[PDB]
Amino acid sequence: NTKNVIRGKYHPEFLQNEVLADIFAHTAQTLPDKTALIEADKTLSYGELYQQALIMAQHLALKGVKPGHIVGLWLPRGIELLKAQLAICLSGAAWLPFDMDTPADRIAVCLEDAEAVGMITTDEWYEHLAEVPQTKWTNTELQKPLSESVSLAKTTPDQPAYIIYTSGSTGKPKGIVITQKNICHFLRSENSILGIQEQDKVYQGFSVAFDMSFEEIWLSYLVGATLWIAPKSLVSDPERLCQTLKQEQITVLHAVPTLLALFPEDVPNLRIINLGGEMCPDSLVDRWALPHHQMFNTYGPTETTVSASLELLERGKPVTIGKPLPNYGMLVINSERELLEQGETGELCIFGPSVAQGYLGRPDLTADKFIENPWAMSVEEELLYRTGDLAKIDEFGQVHCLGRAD
Ligand SMILES: C[As](C)(=O)[O-]
Repeated sequence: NTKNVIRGKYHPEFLQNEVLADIFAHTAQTLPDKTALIEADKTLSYGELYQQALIMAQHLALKGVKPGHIVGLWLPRGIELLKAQLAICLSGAAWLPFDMDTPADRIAVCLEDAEAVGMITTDEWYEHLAEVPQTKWTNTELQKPLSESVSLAKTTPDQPAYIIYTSGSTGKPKGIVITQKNICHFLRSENSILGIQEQDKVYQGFSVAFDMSFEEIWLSYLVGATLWIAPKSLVSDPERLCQTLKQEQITVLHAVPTLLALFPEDVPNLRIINLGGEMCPDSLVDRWALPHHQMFNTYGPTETTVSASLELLERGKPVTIGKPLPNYGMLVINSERELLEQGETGELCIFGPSVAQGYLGRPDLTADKFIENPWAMSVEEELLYRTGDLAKIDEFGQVHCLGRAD
């Protein structure tokens, strides 16, 4: 028995023999006529989005894209960006998302490092990529009519689903490889607690280069909710966003605390508020943890798929990172990879089926940061990711972070 290893709830049913394409295809075939995406006054249904992304995927297959390949993604916020992401997904390949403000040289170095077979962009933005050697396709040319149907090879759970390169890093590139298994499990695990529903209308304001975009997009895809895609102009105007959320009857908001703290008024019809990025300050909890709001705080590194722990915020309750997500787990070690007794301070480590494959093409660093778990109780717990954060375990079984080890 041990009180120095904290586990999320035990839900083995969240580990299915599935890939992202299966989740989306299920939703699209089950709710073909429900609105999936909204961009300004433009709407697209799940069935329409599915068929268009399928045509794009068949075009990708004709150009040589196959399961396991990596395809870049660089488009403006809107419907075409999400459709291109889905097109890459349905072809069986993994996508490399680039923020809208990524410089071309950074795109080049990231595509080279990932050995990407190509990337998708727009006709307008195509001109800005003279220095990129890799093949570049436009969303327009991938949407032309096909003369005959192309069969798409299926990807498998062990294959990559996407690779995250830290947007805004000028240092040597470090690609984090997330597998289909990682992300499918994460989606089911976190939604078992958040509870995004088909009736929800979800704000989509994060760039696809950031983890929380998944919580906006794919959680929605999981249950068939509708996405309202914010334009670039809106993302920098908190008052205007606060009003837009009311006018459009948005019910789910994923955001970071600093953005929420800049809202002048309450947005009463927000069912769910998921705050990632940083721990929520007490004043903001007192301001927004109202009876008609379910206010959450998610913590977790990119290397363990989007999020690793989740806390329900409530007025008067001190803020913590909460407990691990279902089937996730956390423990604490010292400088020499030894399990610490409850109460002692050390490096926080995370395990579970959502621990990433590692860093792309950097096996030394991967082996230094992804280590064997001598205390695993199942095959899904055999890999610890070392967060680099100091932490200790409360006398109440709660993890408390204490800054960085450096
Ligand atoms: C190429 As290396 C030392 O980051 O595994």
